[PDB]
Amino acid sequence: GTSNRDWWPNQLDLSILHRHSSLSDPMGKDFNYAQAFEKLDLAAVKRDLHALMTTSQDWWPADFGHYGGLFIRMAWHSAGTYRTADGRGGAGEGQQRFAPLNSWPDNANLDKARRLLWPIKQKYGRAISWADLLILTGNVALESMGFKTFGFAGGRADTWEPEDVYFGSEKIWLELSGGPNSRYSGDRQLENPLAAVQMGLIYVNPEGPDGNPDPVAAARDIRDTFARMAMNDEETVALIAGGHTFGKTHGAGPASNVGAEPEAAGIEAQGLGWKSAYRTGKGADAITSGLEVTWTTTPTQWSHNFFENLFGYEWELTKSPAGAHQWVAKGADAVIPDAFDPSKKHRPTMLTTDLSLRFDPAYEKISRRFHENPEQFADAFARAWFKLTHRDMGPRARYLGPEVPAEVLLWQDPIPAVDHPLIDAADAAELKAKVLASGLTVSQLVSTAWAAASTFRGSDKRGGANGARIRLAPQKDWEANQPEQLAAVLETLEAIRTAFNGAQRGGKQVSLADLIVLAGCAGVEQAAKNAGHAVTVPFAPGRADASQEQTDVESMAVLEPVADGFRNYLKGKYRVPAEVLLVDKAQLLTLSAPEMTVLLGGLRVLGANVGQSRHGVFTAREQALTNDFFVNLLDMGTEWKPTAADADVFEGRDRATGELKWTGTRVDLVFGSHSQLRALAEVYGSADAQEKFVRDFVAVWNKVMNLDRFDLA
Amino acid sequence: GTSNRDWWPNQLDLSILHRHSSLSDPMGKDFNYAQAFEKLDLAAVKRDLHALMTTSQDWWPADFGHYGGLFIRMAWHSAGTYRTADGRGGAGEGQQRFAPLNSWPDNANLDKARRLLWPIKQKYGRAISWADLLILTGNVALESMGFKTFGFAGGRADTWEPEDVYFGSEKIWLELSGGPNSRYSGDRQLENPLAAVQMGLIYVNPEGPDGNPDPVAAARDIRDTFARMAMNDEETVALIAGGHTFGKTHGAGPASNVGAEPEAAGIEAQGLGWKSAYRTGKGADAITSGLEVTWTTTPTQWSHNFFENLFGYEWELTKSPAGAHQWVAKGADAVIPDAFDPSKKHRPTMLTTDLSLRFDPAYEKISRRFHENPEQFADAFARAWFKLTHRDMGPRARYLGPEVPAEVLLWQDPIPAVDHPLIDAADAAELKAKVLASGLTVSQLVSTAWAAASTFRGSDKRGGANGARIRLAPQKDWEANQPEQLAAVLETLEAIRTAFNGAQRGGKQVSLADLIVLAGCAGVEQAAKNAGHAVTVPFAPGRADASQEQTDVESMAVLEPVADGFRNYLKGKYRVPAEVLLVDKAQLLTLSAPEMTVLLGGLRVLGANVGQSRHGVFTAREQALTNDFFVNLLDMGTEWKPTAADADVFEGRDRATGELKWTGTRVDLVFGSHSQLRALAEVYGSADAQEKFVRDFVAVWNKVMNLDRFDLA
Ligand code: HEM
Ligand code: HEM
Ligand SMILES: NNC(=O)c1ccncc1
Ligand SMILES: NNC(=O)c1ccncc1
Ligand SMILES: [Cl-]
Ligand SMILES: [Cl-]
Ligand code: NA
Ligand code: NA
Repeated sequence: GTSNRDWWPNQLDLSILHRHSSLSDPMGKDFNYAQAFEKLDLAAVKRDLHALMTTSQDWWPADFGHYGGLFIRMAWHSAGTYRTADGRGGAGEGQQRFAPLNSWPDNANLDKARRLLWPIKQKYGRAISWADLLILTGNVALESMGFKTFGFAGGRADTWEPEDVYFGSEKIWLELSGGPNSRYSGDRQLENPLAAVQMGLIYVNPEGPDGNPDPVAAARDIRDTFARMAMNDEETVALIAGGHTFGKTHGAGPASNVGAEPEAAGIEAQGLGWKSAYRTGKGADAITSGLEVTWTTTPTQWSHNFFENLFGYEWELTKSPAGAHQWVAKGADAVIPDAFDPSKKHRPTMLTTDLSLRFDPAYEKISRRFHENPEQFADAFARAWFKLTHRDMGPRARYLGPEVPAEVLLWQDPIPAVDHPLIDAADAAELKAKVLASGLTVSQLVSTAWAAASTFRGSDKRGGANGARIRLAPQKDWEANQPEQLAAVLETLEAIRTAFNGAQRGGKQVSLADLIVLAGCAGVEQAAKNAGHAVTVPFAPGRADASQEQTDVESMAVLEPVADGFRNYLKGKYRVPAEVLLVDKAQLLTLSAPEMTVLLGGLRVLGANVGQSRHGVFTAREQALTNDFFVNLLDMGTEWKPTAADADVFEGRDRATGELKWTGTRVDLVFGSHSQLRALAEVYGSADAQEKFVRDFVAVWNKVMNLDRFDLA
Repeated sequence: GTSNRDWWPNQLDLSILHRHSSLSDPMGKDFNYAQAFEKLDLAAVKRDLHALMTTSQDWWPADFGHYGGLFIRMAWHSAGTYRTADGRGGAGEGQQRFAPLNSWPDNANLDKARRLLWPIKQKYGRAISWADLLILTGNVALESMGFKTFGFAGGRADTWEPEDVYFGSEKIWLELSGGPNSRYSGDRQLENPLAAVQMGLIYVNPEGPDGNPDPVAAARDIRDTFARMAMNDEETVALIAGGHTFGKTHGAGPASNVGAEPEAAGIEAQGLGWKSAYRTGKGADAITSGLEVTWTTTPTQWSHNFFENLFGYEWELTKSPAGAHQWVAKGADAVIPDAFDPSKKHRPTMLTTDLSLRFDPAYEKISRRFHENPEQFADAFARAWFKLTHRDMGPRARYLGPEVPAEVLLWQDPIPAVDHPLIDAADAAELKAKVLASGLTVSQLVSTAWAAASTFRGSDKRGGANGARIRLAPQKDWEANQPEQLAAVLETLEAIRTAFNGAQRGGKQVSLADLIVLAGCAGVEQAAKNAGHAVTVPFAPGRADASQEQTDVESMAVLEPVADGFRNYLKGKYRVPAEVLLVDKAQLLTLSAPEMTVLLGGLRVLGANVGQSRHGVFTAREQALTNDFFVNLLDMGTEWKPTAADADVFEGRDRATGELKWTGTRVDLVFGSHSQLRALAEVYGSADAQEKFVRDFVAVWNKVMNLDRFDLA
């Protein structure tokens, strides 16, 4: 059956904005996962999970009698899809149970691990999500095997369909670099936003870069990919050595014995895959990665044996029974237990990427420290594991249940608690009047609040106006934020703030974070008034101001907008067309297509463009909130053509006279081109739509202003 | 960007069940189109449209100074995608303005026609849909040129995204038959559910079958395709001759002058396409089909000159300036006006498919009658035009506005007016008790009501339990309806009805259509009781009983279920997997994936399977409403394998012992295989879900029972 995607493969795809509708969700519209989880007996779940660890099922027998290693890998993979570039991936949506992740080569036999968990899921039902359960199971596996974890938070609501996530353009699983859809260019530069070296891997190739078993070169790919997943050198060494303290790999026979991945398997396989024709196809005979490495002398107990082995032997390159490159310890005795046969033992073995931890000079120093100081290793691993598994959960207000760590961590972008009375409706009116009397313009107020609030992305729930981090490094210096204009607005607002706070009694004060947002609302109210509409914009106080020292400048760098179609901004020239980047941004902001449409048309006429560009400013009454953008965009009296100078900029000329009327960008004109977008523009460009436009614009403005307000949830 | 669709191109696609979410709709949740339309000044819209007919725009100059012909083609194409096999296509959702239809070859330059309508759309806004406006514009064109139409109904609400519609498997536009994805097999048998001869055509090729200019052969394709669009010979001749009384075709130069269709054009084209490099690219120079035919001496006035020409000349095969086969009148005077030059005239011309109306024997007799009696021609065309343009609108209760024809037409599947008091809640409870006391079983009651209600399809809003047509030919003898069991149930219900109606005073009575639905509700309530749960199933009275004489038996044939996964029924062996046919049925029933999942699991345990098959009956308490289907489906203690006898039937055996527990079909086991469906099954198979299951089942049951109840809208 030929589809629109087949006919017009490069056309813009809006269906990513209409994922996660109430249609696909089996839970009622009023279902609140947090409330369900708060009533969960978490301690009872943990007991059940502890019992599961050593209750082997014959259809996938437990290595060494203990599933712990398998479940730690499961949880690590759930979390390890995360990318700092867009915040997409991670454990926070339980997407491991959907395509494509349920069927990635690197997730082979984690279908078994998830199926082991079904009885527990079934028992507790809606009170624990799959997303929470995968991580909790990893925690309990660690605990069972003698490692005390740093904490756990619930609150990852299940999702009910696959995410639309760009994982790369290769058409072959595991394709090596330099092919027709290569994710590498230049001096092994990995394309943004990707964080894995090959399609279907979590981070790197365990044999080495493109399969070449050079631990030094592997270490470069590790560093790069783990950095792109928010981990530094210390964290990376702690995690890899920590993980590989447990369990084993599986490569008992050739990989050609392994059949279809879950999404390709027969209906009778009931959601499982990689069925193996090698011997019993499981347990002693299992084939997962194709490697056959067991790292420690006690694979089901926390130990200090990973680094004893790493440093205590010299390593010889060898092959697994499936033909994969791996390393074996020169001259060693057979001291590593077999997973199934008590009369067999093995020599110590390592992956190429384990050897990275010794033969990369920077990792070597960390590895030695952790070798000599195992309590530092233990602490670093506990902290990194918590971080890995909670990275995408958002503000601490979202963390549920009785094991949430009290320690506030820098990577959480923390926001101070509010310790004083908030401003009320009268105070808000008074502050808005002051803001409008200062001389700040509609354009300045709307631009500044948009800049502050629109850093939020729902993928990892980072960013937003809470914290007033727009006044700090690096946000205050971002080109899109118009640093010089921004400094002047913040100075005026700081003065208004100081004078209001000065005049209060009791504890009462207003944060700059709130006043930024409030002042934007005032700008919108004023724009509406300029257009003859009497409008109040909703405002919710309670934001607090974070310090510079509470704001990791390096980690904040990934939130910088290099494309923001809502401000007609593009920082450079990219391969992806700007209207694809607009829809991507709308998705991160949680906007539907109608919300995207209304927001953009409003912001254009309010003066939110970077540099006060005229592109898409299709009105003769700028800073008045009207539907002019739509009425003028859709006017057939104007003809559009790309410019000689720049084929990404378009001139709109009167059809009859040739006179230039407007200019616009791809982002502006797509609303008059794309057949679904133009249908939405038509609604808002109709003669009956002025009040609808205004009211819908106010609603989406407010929604953006509140995106990070999990304190009000 | 590689997607799930690319990795697993044969997996089941559920997103068709989640179109038309509130997310993609720009209108508020309370928007009621009917209410907006009922306040439209229709007469003022018509005056505006009348003026538009003769107000030429220089970007697409009007042929002969009148756009009427263009708009009649536009409306005919809006309606002419319709297929009786599934009720998909037609004008009723305004889908011409979205992909792929906005860009089909046969819809070339109707982008111009829709753009001409923007000013009027913009003026009246939400009070007239695009879907209504396309048809109304066709009507006003006809009216303006002297043709009295039969009527017009409003009520087609706009839609906001493209439908998912199978239009064929060819990967090349207009591909001639016999390709690798040929829609023809055997002796030119067109595959169901298609109703056109080539990909991107409305019905047939105007040059002749696969381009071969033989009017006799062409007539075979005309008859076939028009029959698949619900039109008999008389209707077909009336429509084609009627339409081709007006306007002209466009083929002024070679077709290689024509550029990209709208979905492939540059952003600057602002939603238009087929930009032509031939001379001015428009007006006298236009290229649309590549044919250059003008049928009558008065293309802007209703006449009987199509038939005067068709019969009054002999016809010679010739070529247009674009190279297309067409016909010219031998030895004729130049009597046909030119569209732009008043000093030029032309000989009469015809399409191959116009000559079909003379050289097919059966068409010839109709065409002669219409030639000799143009008043019969006018009436037949008006009736056929109404039918064409309203075929997919559903029950007459949906028809809005002041021009709805009073005459009731057989093709409308009419339902008699109710002229008496309805039963109340006490009466309903009394009837449910009587039904349960008769000895009719849960299985019988549920199966009968399902059979009655589940003929509804939202594609053309035909079918449903209103009418009690299940008691008439042909429904009463459809194999899926279990004719012998059905007859016994209907007899018992008719006796209950007669006794209830006999005992009433004051005109109150219950229709059999209502009692069938009510009896099913009693079944579901009793099943719940059997499971230990007291529930009330909602029930709305007001259905009426249609007669055999009010039921077109041939037209009812397309509503026969040949696949109904909800009753585990497949009438034969098909190329399309049964789970794909399930999802197709769910879509026609307007179900989401969760609704589909709940409905199916309940029906299996209530005994709704045709022939009392045990397939998928995963319970030991049949005729109790429980979630046993899900709990048992998802039990990892059961292993599934296809049978030796039949690869589409599966045995579930205990994993440990090999004991046979269950059997199932692909439709049953897909819920344990497909990763999105299994996630939904999990929810309903959890230990906290019995009350949720019952409540959601009751809700979707009620929704199905009410699908055709536009009398309650
Ligand atoms: C350079 C990064 C890494 C590479 C290349 C890597 C590679 C692998 C491979 C190939 C396997 C064998 C899969 C199989 O055949 O069953 C494995 C197993 C495992 N990895 Fe890693 N890993 C990495 C990082 C991590 C991290 C960060 C953790 C956890 C903190 C972790 C924990 C595990 C565990 C527990 C197992 C054993 C699974 C079992 O016992 O069944 N790994 N790893
Ligand atoms: C066998 C069925 C039919 C065939 C093959 C057919 C074919 C065509 C073609 C090839 C054109 C020229 C397109 C262009 O170059 O602009 C055309 C024009 C037209 N057709 Fe048909 N047609 C059919 C049925 C109908 C029906 C059922 C109607 C209306 C009741 C209709 C009304 C028209 C009108 C009004 C035009 C003139 C468009 C203009 O003036 O711009 N046709 N037809
Ligand atoms: N790919 N997933 C996202 O981009 C996303 C998910 C949830 N809220 C916002 C964005
Ligand atoms: N293609 N679209 C349909 O089949 C349909 C549309 C609306 N309700 C039910 C079915
Ligand atoms: Cl994601
Ligand atoms: Cl459709
Ligand atoms: Na994420
Ligand atoms: Na339809």
